[PDB]
Amino acid sequence: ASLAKRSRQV
Amino acid sequence: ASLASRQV
Amino acid sequence: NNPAIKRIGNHITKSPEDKREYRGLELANGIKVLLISDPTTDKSSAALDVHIGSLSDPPNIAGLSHFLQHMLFLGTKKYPKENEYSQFLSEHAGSSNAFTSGEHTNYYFDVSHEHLEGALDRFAQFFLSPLFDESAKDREVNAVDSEHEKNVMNDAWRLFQLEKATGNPKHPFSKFGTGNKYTLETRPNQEGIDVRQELLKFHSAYYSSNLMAVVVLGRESLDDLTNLVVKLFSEVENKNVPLPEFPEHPFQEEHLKQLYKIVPIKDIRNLYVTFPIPDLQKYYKSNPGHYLGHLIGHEGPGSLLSELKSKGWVNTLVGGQKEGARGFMFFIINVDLTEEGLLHVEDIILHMFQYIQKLRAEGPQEWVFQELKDLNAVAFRFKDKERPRGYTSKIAGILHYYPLEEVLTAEYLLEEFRPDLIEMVLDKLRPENVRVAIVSKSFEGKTDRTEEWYGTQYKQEAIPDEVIKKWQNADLNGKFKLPTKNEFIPTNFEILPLEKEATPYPALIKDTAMSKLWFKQDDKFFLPKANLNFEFFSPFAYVDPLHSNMAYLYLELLKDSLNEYAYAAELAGLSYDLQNTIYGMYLSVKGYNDKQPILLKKIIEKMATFEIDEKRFEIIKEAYMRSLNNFRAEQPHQHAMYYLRLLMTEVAWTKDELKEALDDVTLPRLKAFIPQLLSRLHIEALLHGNITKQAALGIMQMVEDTLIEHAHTKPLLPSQLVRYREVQLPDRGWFVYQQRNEVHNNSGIEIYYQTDMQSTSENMFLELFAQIISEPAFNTLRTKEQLGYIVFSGPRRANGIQGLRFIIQSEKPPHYLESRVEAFLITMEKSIEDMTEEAFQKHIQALAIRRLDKPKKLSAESAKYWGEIISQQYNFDRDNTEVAYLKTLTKEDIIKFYKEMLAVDAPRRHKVSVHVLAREMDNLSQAPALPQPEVIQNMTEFKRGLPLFPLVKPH
Amino acid sequence: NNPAIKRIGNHITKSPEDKREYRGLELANGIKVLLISDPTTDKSSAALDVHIGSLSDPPNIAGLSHFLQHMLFLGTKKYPKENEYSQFLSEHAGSSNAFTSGEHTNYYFDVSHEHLEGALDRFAQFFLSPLFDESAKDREVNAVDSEHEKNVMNDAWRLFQLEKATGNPKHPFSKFGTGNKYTLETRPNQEGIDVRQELLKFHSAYYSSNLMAVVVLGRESLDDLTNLVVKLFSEVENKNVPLPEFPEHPFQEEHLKQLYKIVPIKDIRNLYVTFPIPDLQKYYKSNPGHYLGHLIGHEGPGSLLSELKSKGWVNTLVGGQKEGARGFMFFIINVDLTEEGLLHVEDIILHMFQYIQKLRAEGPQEWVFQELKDLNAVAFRFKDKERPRGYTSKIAGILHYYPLEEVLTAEYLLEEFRPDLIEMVLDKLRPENVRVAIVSKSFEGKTDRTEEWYGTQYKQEAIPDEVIKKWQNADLNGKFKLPTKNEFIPTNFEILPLEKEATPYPALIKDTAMSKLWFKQDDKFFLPKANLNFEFFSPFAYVDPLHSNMAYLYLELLKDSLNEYAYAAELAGLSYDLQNTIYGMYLSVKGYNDKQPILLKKIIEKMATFEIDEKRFEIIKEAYMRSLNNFRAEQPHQHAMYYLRLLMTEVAWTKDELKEALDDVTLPRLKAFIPQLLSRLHIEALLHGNITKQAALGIMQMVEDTLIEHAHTKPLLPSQLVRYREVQLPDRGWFVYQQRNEVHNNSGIEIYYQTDMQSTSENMFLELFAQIISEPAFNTLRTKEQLGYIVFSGPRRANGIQGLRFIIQSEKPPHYLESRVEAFLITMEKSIEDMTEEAFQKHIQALAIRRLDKPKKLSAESAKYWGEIISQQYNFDRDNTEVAYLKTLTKEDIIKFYKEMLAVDAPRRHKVSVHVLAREMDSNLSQAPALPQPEVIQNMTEFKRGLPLFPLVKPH
Repeated sequence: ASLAKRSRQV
Repeated sequence: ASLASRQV
Repeated sequence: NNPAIKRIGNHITKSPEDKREYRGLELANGIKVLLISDPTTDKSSAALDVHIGSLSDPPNIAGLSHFLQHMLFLGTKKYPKENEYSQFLSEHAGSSNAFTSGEHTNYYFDVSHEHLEGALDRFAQFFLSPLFDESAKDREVNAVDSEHEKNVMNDAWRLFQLEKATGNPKHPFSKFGTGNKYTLETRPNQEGIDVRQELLKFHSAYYSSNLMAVVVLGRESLDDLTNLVVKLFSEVENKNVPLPEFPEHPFQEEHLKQLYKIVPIKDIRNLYVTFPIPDLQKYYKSNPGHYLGHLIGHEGPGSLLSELKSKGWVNTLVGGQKEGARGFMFFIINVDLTEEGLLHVEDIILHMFQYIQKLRAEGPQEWVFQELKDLNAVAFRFKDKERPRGYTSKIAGILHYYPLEEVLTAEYLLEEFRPDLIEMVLDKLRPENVRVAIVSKSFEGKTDRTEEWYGTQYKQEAIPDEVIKKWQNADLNGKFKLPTKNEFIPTNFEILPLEKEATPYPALIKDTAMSKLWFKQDDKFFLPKANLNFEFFSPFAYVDPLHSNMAYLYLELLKDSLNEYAYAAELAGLSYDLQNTIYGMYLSVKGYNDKQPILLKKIIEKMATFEIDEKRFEIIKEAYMRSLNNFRAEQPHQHAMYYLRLLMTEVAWTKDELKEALDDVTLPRLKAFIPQLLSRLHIEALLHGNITKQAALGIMQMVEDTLIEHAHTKPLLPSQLVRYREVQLPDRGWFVYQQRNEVHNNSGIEIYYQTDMQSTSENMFLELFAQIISEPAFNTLRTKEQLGYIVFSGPRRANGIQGLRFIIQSEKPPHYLESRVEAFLITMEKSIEDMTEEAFQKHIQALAIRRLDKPKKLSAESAKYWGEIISQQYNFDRDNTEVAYLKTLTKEDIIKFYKEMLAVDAPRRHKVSVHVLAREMDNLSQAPALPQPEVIQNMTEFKRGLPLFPLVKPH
Repeated sequence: NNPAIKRIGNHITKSPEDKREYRGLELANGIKVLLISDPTTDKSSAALDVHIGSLSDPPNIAGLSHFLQHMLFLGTKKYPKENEYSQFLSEHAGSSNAFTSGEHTNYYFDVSHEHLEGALDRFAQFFLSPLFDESAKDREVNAVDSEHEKNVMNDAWRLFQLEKATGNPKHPFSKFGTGNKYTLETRPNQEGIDVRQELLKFHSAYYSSNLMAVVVLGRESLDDLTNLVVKLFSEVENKNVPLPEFPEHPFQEEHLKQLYKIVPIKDIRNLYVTFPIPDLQKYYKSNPGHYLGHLIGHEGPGSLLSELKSKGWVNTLVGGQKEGARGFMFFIINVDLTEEGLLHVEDIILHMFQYIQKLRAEGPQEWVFQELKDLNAVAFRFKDKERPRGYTSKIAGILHYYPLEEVLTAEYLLEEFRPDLIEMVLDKLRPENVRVAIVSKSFEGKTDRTEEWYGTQYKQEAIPDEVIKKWQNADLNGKFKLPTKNEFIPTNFEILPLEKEATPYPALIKDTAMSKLWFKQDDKFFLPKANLNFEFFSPFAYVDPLHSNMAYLYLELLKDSLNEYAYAAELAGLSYDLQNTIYGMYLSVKGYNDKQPILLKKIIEKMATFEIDEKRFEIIKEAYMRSLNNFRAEQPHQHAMYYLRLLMTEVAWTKDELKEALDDVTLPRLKAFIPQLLSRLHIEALLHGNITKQAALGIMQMVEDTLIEHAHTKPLLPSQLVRYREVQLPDRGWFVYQQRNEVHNNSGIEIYYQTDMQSTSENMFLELFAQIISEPAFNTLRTKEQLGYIVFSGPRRANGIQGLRFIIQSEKPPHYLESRVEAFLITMEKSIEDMTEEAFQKHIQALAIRRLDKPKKLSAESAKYWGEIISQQYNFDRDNTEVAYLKTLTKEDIIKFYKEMLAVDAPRRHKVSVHVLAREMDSNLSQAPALPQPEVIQNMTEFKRGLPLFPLVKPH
């Protein structure tokens, strides 16, 4: 694979 | 093997 | 001394191990009697056997004595209440029945031991002044016509009667014994015969005390029992009838060297070879007929069967003497036929005569006779204690044949070896006096004849002289040996003493993941015997039809090749039972415990290492395919039960599914299947009998050990040990599934009212109701209404659920039957509403005695245990708790239960019905009005469409 | 002319297939705006992206921008009600979320198309005046602590921070972005910080109009959407903030040539090779990093992965460029490791440089660029229409990097070939510039160091100079080749004429013993793609634990065998997905129809004639074993869910019994299994797309023929088609199954209220109830009561039966959670009574909109049809049906339902509960009712044995 982290909610 | 009208 | 008793008998020679007490005597009126005192029997019983039967039927009323036998039940001078006899027995835990043969009419009952006097009285009446009621006559003729209907389409019956019709027509052997509506009513009214009178003519003419034998078994001392007989039987008129002789053989000169080609109903392939002989009865103490049947019918190495099976011609063979009447007998060799064998019949027969030649050519083998004597000696010494009903009937039958002192022994013990008789009979079995019959679908449309009563399609032919000649010259054939000395004879009969901590019920003496072991040392019977039972579980036994098919075939092929070895053991009282189940395999070894380990070992060994023979596999597959196809021709009532099991079980492959998944089963796919099957198992076992905790553990270990080594068997997860569930019918539901029987022109029906999971309380509610309605059901639906010969009610138990079933086979349509059963149910509610206080308590008492009747032989007890085991309920003390609870049950309760569960408008009525329609199809009490039923269209849709019950809890 | 707009951009370049209309513009305050008009849309949507994120956290308060992001939802000056926003959305069939990256904070929602303004108005206020209510702050801080807790034992997050924590600790890269209770409350308290002040300070500092992008999609005209955005957004104050830059790489001199040995939570083996590179973002037109990514990460013949795999050292590889921030990036090559692989890390890496060498030696290849450029042009022309929420969010992010006119195309089109840049980047991928990380359980005890936030055990080491040197002198290796032309690249894009007897729903166009074909030719989307879907049925795929393991391994070995050949299909938008089910097998082939039959056929052919490689088998099997074990590390709430699945299904093998049965799986045993499985099947299929009836029948027949001819496959009886049933819980009963999670120090709970099997009415009773209580549950159990970060409610549907469920992961014990759901459940009935028949019609209207929302892409339609098919319900029209029936309902119907089925003392209340306890556990506030004596599930198959089973739903 070629390459295609992040604090959230729900 | 050697050899061996009702109601109910 | 009493002038009412012509003579008393001295010791009745009984088995050393027999704790019952015996006295025979001849009454003043000529009646032979045996009295049996068993202080601890909880069923007493009696039978009487009259030495007359349908061979004495008036030439122009076929069936009279069968019909008479039906009639004697329906009322007498002092018990004129039509069903007083059968109602009495119902209320006092008894049952009753009868049969009519060529030369015999046998009547028997059992009953709760205190109610002997009462039951015996009513019985004794049958032989004094039977009513022969006129309207009972007109009704009960239908039951007989129904008996015959049932058999019209049966292959054994057609063949049975076809013999009679191919021998001398003047000989009373040609007679149609069963009778039916035509012979018993129609041809009589036309010919202006009065049938009631003929019943009386015949009853008076033939039911004479001089042709009677009586056997009675109770707790009562031998002196009491003597009084009881004399009190009730001295009163039987002695008309001094001469006993019929038939000194001429039914088969005369013109009836020999004949060939019969016969179309069967089923797809079956058979060869019936038959020779006429003089009545060998009188030689009973040397018994030359048994000797010869034993060699001809042998299955082990060197035997005729063995060679015929090797040429792939036949699979099974029976041979030996067949009864006829006083004056004549038969000697038969009968085989089935592989497609190949059917093409090779002349040959098969030559091979028979070859075997016979070997025997002629080295004459009577005393060692053989001696082996047979010795084995009988043992079989007799250690005979299981019989059930009363069977024992009295059996005995009453042979009382006409042997002096009173030797009734108990006659049919067991052989005496002196008579080479001359052996050779006398042997000399009667040659080509010139042979009758040959072949049974095949391949004669369809090539037969010019019809047997008049069964309608059997057939053809007759003289066997060409060239063919007889060629069999007369049969030589010797190295392939035929006498049997070798029987390796399996038991020798060690020592009853190992009861262990210090031996339990009353089976103990769980082992619980690995690989095996659960239940054990109990025999504490009742002390005979040198053991029962060894084993469920093996595998997912792969039943995962799909292709796999059921292979499971089955594997065990058949296994058995087929084990056979020569196992036959010997069978003869020596050691036997096995091995068959596939829905959960895996079942294996049981019963008999003398002595060689039990040898045989078991050989099996497990032979099974975990089994190699298939190409030819056998092909042969057995073809037979199994026919077997499956042959269900088409079973009885409508059996079809009804079959579809019901299919409908009510969670997973259940059908004969159809199996039949068409069978072409897929190939030799390679089977070889693959077995180690696949054996690779992962759980074993559950009961070992009950004359062995010890250590021996038992040892037997189990041995079994496990052989599987681990030869089959690489390792255990199953607990989670993958799944029982099946029953479909859960909706409150107020009524489903009907319906099919046509393509063979019998008579319909069948099972009705199932489902109630709830088994539990102490639900069990007993059901069982009591079943008991109350039991004889009423039979009485109304059969005796009164005459819906058919087969009418049955009582409990259904399966997958842990239960309820009430009704089974009927009939000429009427199901749509009609349904109402009558329903009608009956109301009649039955009023009946209980009104029924007396202690009428009810009688029914409780009758149920109670039934349930607490102690087992009389080991295997009876083992079944009771196994039941608890394979059913997963493990409730060994069941009877005591359930009966204790049965007693607090009130008439109240039964009514609420009926109203809640079974009544047509019960909130909780769950009802399914299977209607099997006759080949042809699409006064009385008030039948109720019935809902539109939902018409099951597809059993998969059906089952998918509703819930499944829980599985029952263990104890 | 209008003073509020700075300018309108020229025609925004769209795919010629995209019917949507677009306008770009910049506001006078500097906000960049894309406006999307789509008169067909069922849901409107909008997003805002601020170019600020946790890289700009105050160093004295980690996670402030993530926290700020949580707080903006909880009320503004002009709509002060704490959950005004989330309730307005809930009642108008909308939904929302947000996330914080290092440089971005992104906020998006959808709503029913008719309530754009209402939604949008409330939404703008986040950026105008958020109360940061003092007590909302106190509460919502726990939500963040839980967000973090979740991540602590998670192998990916530990690795993600561990990287940050081993570069220049001076660099903002090394910050901890999530934050927790400690860094947002416990520590700021100690250091006398008024957080509500810091939240006001940071908002006012950075939430500045010039650092902001907005996208709005709705049915409105471009002019309407213009005036609308002008209206709600002109008023955001421009504070002219300079946009943060990071020219310094976080990995400096001393941070290169480093080796890290890392102990994971799960039993996984991994090798992470990373080089620092400068920011390639500006090269996007020619893109050198993608070029090298395509090549180094390639998986076809010749590829780096091929040799690594053949030596049985690695199983999979990712490689390519990976984002950093403005100023720095990374280029990475990561592989997993076989046991052998672990002992050859030195060698693996050498091969890596060996391959890089080959690239240098061959130099830039324009045809490879051409290939990439064309695939991308095809990708773009025929890109599926995006769900609007996702789309707006995505474009709002990219508005910060591309001219207005380019936003749509910018991440697709390639224009410039640049051998110089390809070369320049390539030059950085050298041993003297390398970082290496090995993640293994073999480093247990062996480590001397610990990561501050997640607690990761690791060792650091300089890589010996002789080793670097061995890598620097890496030769050409004749096993390594550039890929050749990709033959799978499609070229036929014609949209076949719409057939004379096409239908709205799939028609059953074949019903034989072997197969049941469902078919619909696409009448909606007209792209040259198709989905081809197949359920293969076998008794043998699940007959026992052992057979399960084999059905799996078999299929993994198949995929592994095919991988080289199939990679090319995938770059070319043709992909397949093949796995084992509890019924047999599933095969889905998706993408451009043109070369589709080729792949399919190769797949079937491979299956039917499959030849196992001894070495591959051993390796895959080892992995599967670790994989089953690694379940032990999953999050508590999933343990909860997993156990419930096991408890309520007729037959279900546990991971424990699968693990146990797996040694018994030998090479002999599997060679035998394959043909066994493959000899009796039934196939049910959906074929849906740009294909004709006849094309479909051929495809179906071709599958069958390939099987027959190679595996001798024969049908399956109708009655063999055994669907599994759900357990039937007793009226008024309540069972509890309980278990420890030995890894996470949180607990999980699933509560299931079983209702009655699915059917039009029983469906809508459950769904409407779920709609009504959807946001109240969240707002009560999370926002107010702060039980945890994970708080879910909604329908459960398995095996044709259904019910309501709650799922919570929390620090409090499951028993405690039980009562708070129970409390909550009263609060619900209590307010269904208080709520106006208007409020009530609003909720009916929301469900309606949700249910009738039209699919925008083929895949989404396929999926719906698939749902009907695999559930054997076949109710293709269900939505109009169930919605029609919905409108019929009233406050009475639903109160009746609640009291019948759900209320604490309901006649037919059927309740099951899975308690998953935390690593160490034991044995203002509304009213919890007193609960019955819970029947504790002792043993799973005893429990299943002692209960009835439900029917299976009858096919519509």
